[PDB]
Amino acid sequence: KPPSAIMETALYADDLDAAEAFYRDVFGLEMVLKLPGQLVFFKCGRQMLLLFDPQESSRADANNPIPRHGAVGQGHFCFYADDKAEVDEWKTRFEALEIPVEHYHRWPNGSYSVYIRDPAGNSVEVGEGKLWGFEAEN
Amino acid sequence: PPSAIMETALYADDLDAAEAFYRDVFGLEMVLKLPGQLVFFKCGRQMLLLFDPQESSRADANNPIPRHGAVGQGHFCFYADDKAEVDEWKTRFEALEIPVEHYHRWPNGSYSVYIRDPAGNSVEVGEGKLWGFE
Ligand SMILES: [Co+2]
Repeated sequence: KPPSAIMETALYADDLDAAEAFYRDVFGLEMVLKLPGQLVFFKCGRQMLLLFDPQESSRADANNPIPRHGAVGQGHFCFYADDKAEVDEWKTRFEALEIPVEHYHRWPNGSYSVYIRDPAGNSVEVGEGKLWGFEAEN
Repeated sequence: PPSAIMETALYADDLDAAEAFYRDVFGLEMVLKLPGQLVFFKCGRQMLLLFDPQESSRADANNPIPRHGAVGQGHFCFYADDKAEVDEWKTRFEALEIPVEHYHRWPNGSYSVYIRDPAGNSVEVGEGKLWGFE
C-alpha cells in the first residue's frame, strides 16, 4: 500500500510577509499557523502549503528535534483546477490583480495551465486535473 | 480558493537514485520520465515532480514552460490515515535499513516519521490528525 496523498508541500521565501499576503489574497488560502520571521502555513483542501524563510528552517536549535531543511532558488508547485474554465477564471483574476501571466499552456491531450511567480520567484501554476488524468471533482 | 494542490516539486542531482528511492521505498507509480531531466510519480490525486535543478533552470531551447530549480534540502510530507500507518512505514524504513531521522509525537497526539531521500530532501510521513484532516 503506497501513500494515498501528499499532505505537505514546502516552499521557501526570504520575505515571508510578501509571500503571506500573496497567497492569502490572490488565492484566498486559509492560514493555519504563523510564527513571525520563521514561517506561514496555509491549508488548501486536504493539503498544507508550507512557506519557510530558508534561513530559519535551516537553523539548528538544540531542543528542536525537527529535521532541518532549506533550499535556494526558484521552486515550483501547482494548484489543482477542475477544468479549463477554472483555469480561465484564475487567469482572469491574475490580470485583474496586475499579476503578469508568465505562461498559458495547452497540453497534447488538450488540457490547460497558467503560470505566474510569487514574490520570491517561485513558479506557481494552476492546472486542470486532466493534465494527469484526474477526473473532475466527482 | 483552489480545492487542492496537484503538483509538488523536489530537486535531485542523481535522478536514477531518486527514482529508485520513490519507486521501491514508497511504491509510487511513474507517470512521466525524460532521461537525465525528470521523473514524475503519481500519489493519489497528486504528483511528485523530480527535477535536476540544472535542467529546469537552463535557458530554454524553446521550452515555453517557466524555469525553476532550487539547490539545497527541500521537504514534503506524505499523508497517513493514523498512527498505525505511520508506524508501518517506520517499520518499513528500518527493514530497508534506512535510518529513521526522527519519530515525533505532536501536542495533540499525532505522529510523524522523518527520513532523507538520496538527494538530502527531508521526506516525512505524518497522519492527517496532525492538521485536523478527518
Ligand atoms: Co508543469
